[PDB]
Amino acid sequence: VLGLFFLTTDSEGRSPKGEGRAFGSSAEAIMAFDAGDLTLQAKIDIRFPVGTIPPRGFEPPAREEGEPEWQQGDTFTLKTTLGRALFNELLPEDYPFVDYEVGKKQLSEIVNDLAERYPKVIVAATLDNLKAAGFFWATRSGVTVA
Amino acid sequence: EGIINPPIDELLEATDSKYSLVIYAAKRARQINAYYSQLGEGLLEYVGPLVDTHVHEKPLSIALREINAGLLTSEAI
Amino acid sequence: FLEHDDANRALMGANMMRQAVPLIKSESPLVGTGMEYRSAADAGDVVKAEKAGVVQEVSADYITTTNDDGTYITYRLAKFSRSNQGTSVNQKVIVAEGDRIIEGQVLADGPATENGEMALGKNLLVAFMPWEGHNYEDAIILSQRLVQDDVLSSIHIEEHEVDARDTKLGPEEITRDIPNVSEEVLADLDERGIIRIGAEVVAGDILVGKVTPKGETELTPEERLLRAIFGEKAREVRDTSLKVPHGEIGKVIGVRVFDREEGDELPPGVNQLVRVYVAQKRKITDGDKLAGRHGNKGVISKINPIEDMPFLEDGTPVDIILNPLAVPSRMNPGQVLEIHLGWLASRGWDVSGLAEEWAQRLQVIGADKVEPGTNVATPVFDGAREDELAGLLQHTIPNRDGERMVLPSGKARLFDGRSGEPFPEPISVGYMYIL
Amino acid sequence: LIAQRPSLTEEVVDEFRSRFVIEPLEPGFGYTLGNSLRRTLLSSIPGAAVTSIRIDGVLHEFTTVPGVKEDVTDLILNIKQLVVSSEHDEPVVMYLRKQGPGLVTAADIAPPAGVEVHNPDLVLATLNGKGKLEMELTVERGRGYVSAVQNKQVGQEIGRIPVDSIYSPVLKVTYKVEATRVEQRTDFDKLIVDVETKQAMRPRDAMASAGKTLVELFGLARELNI
Amino acid sequence: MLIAQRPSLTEEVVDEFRSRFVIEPLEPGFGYTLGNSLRRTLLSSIPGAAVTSIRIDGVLHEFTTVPGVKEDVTDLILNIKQLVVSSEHDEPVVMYLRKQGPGLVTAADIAPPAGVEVHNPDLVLATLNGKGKLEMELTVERGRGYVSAVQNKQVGQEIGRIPVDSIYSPVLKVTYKVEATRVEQRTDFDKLIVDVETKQAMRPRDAMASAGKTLVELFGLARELNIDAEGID
Repeated sequence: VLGLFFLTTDSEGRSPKGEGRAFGSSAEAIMAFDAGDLTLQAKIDIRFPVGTIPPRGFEPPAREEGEPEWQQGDTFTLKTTLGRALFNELLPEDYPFVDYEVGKKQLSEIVNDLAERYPKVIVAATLDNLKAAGFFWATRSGVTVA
Repeated sequence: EGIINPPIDELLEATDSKYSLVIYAAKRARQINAYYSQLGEGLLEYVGPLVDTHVHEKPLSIALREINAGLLTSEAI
Repeated sequence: FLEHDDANRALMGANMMRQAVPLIKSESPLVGTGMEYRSAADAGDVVKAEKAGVVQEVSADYITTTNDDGTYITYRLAKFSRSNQGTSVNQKVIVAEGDRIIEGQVLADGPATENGEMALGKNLLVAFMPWEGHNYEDAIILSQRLVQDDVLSSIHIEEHEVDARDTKLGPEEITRDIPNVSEEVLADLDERGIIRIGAEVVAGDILVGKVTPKGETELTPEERLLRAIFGEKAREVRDTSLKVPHGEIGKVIGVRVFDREEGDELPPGVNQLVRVYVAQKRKITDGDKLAGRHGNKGVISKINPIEDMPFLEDGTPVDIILNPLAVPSRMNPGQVLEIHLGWLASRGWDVSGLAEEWAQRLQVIGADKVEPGTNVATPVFDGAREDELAGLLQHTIPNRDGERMVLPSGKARLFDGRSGEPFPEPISVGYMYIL
Repeated sequence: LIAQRPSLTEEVVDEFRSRFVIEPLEPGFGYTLGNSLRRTLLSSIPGAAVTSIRIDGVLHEFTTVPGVKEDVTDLILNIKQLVVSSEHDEPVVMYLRKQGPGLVTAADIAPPAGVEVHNPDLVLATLNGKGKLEMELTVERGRGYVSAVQNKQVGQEIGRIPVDSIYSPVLKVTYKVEATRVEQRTDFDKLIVDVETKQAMRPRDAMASAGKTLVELFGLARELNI
Repeated sequence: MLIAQRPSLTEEVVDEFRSRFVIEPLEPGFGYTLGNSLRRTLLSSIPGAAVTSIRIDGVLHEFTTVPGVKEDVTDLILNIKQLVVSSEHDEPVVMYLRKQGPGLVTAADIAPPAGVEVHNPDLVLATLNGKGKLEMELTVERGRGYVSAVQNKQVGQEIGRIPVDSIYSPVLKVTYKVEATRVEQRTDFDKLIVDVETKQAMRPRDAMASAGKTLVELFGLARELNIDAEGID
């Protein structure tokens, strides 16, 4: 949970270098993060391929066009952090995007909703993915005592 | 290749209850287990694995595979 | 740093320190109270001189001393004798050939001792971080170096005996001619049916061969037919030999026999009694419980290779990873102070003419110029003030290339062993006394 | 856009430590390259180390040899850190014999032809005037660490006692990266790897063997494709 | 001394661009070395080509709006950087795009110059309302790895020109996971599974072949120190 909280956090967690830029895909953003120009805690505009369900609050808003559009099930840009993108792509593709810090209470909330609305096998797979990512990013979190 | 390999939801909706599924899959597992240990009598009443089976297998795994396939039916006396 | 620990964790640490087992090689704490010497000497395990003389013969079995008066006294050192709990009590030797002795001086250590100082464990370089979930919920990760270098290894001697008692039917006989057995099982046995000294054993191995006098045997029909087909004669004598209990391993080190007919006295009935010492060098492994002084205990969950350890800037791997989540919730920040002071003790420091308050306190105390590796004493309620630790960390001796590895904050750059890239931020490192 | 191939240069800082620099590496490459090199350098390097010994009048490592203040277990500990180089792929036997009072040392050990001990200054034990030490040592060759449990293969010879052995002759390895002077946005980094090794072998052939292992692995990976 | 079981790279295809690569039982502790070195080299060392700047007619760098197109400039930047280009000129090369009238302007309708090929003509770049008016020229330059956008004073030379991030690496990502396998009663064997995601231009197995050759050369540079033998096969 410490790692998941680290993965989705707002700014001020570090010097938000490379903030205020839009990345064509999550993968390109990961490339930028690896290069070191971007940091995990920084607001950026990230595209999402088709099939990525958007945030629950993103359903009313949408892109601007003179023709009908259905952003509930197609591409859409979003101002978020790469960490939130990673957290969501741990969750199944059908799950609505989560754009808020997870901590411990909200993690229990999403886990409960998964257990309610999804089959047991998908719940177990999501729990294992969350466990692996949490351990990885808790190691990378660098919490210490001195 | 695991205990979770046959998911529980399909079996549950097939049998409509959970304890009923346990007892009915257990009965089928006992039947296939006693079939595999016939060692020659060849009783007509006994029926072997309907689905394909490995060289070494657990009777309960094959029973649950049969339940998931749906070709097996139950009827309370 | 007891004052910095909570009462509950101090209680747990005090209870835990009474279980640390002696190891193959004992090392005194780098940071500790000044009082371990008194506890060790007043404890009876150490063998100290009763006269002020000169050593004349130093050896592993015994040490001889000659007081100026003329009396000669030789101290016999116990060597690998089972304790009450089943641990070795090996006693080392410190004094050289021609050195002078004063009354009460320590001539030989005991279990968990070094140079007369208590030593319940070894001190490991520790870094605080979660690490891939192996150190989850206070589980511990440690290098394969500890397994490789026998840093944390202890002997454990077991003692099991059998008695050739006399029963109503007849006398039980301890002999190599065990009945209904193969020829290879009784391969390492001695002439009278006792396992030789130095013969590695495993579960089921025969230690001493004993046979029941007889019994009313009514052969079953199947047994009768099988014996007749094979022409083997089932005999009234029945095997009752001693076998190593299941799940055991160890090299036999000694065997003792007491015979009734000999001058030795025994309880009524027992004609002969045999005891065998089986000793094994248990190395640290997964599952074995480990703990520190401040109530922080955990089972070893994984032993990664030396390379998988997150190493420091100079290439020194950290011998143990401990979960940071424990110290804030456990309210025992004393272990962090201990880790920092252990790092400061490992790498000496030089303070002279600094004109700082902490510098003045050290200068009048006398702990100003300290060479690398020398232990440091922080009494229980008069320890080193945090100002002292900070100022010393500013002035640690440059270990290599004229640079200090630990930043003023007490944390250092840790490179991931596996993936390779540096960790994003510094990590708190230092030496902790682990048991 | 610019194409530049990696180049390695060597420098000696001590008789058994050296620094090796690779300047034209791509950005974010130095740390990974150095870590892979260090991992292969530490874990696997051919080497030799004592895998068993035999003491006359001693049937197990727990007992003591009369005349030496250090029990047999401490002698195992002292032998375990003895550094050797063995050119024979098969096991080789050494003999250590010492009478009278003095300091038994690695220099005293009898080296057979082709097997050499490289730390003669190390002291193994101390003998009295009445003491007598007589030891046979078995030297094998391998890589990594093998515990004494798998080094036991003779049961009838109760005298023989196996010892866990450490084969790798490299002590510690550390790497660093920097920024090159070439003017570009990529900012190619200069990996510098410092390696220090025991007296068994020079660092140069140590990293030669490491590179041999790595190139074999990556060549397998490439060749099995396409 | 010889490794008990020799590894052997094997392939598992789930899509024409997505692929999975497994290494059989490997020596203990060698999984992470190979896995991370392969990930980094595959993501970075391979060369390629991608856009480096874009120029839109009648637009200033501060003027983020473009007349005649419903879509905005930032999404246009995203779409152009998404596009994949295969170039070999080894120097900056400009590519033009002129279109009018309402409709949809796609990579198919782009006209590439000689020696530069756009592999994906299906991508839609802009949507036009009323008169399209769209005129645009974009520079392409071969490169290596990944470079973030920087200012080359092209904005000063021409106000319309602006920088953009580039993806020189033919591959999109590599996610390697290492697990344990049991061989000859022993569990001290590591299986490496590399999941390479690549764009349509390059087949992933060729990309790993190139990465493996680059790594082999880079580490065989170490052979120059001395000739030595290690147990293998």
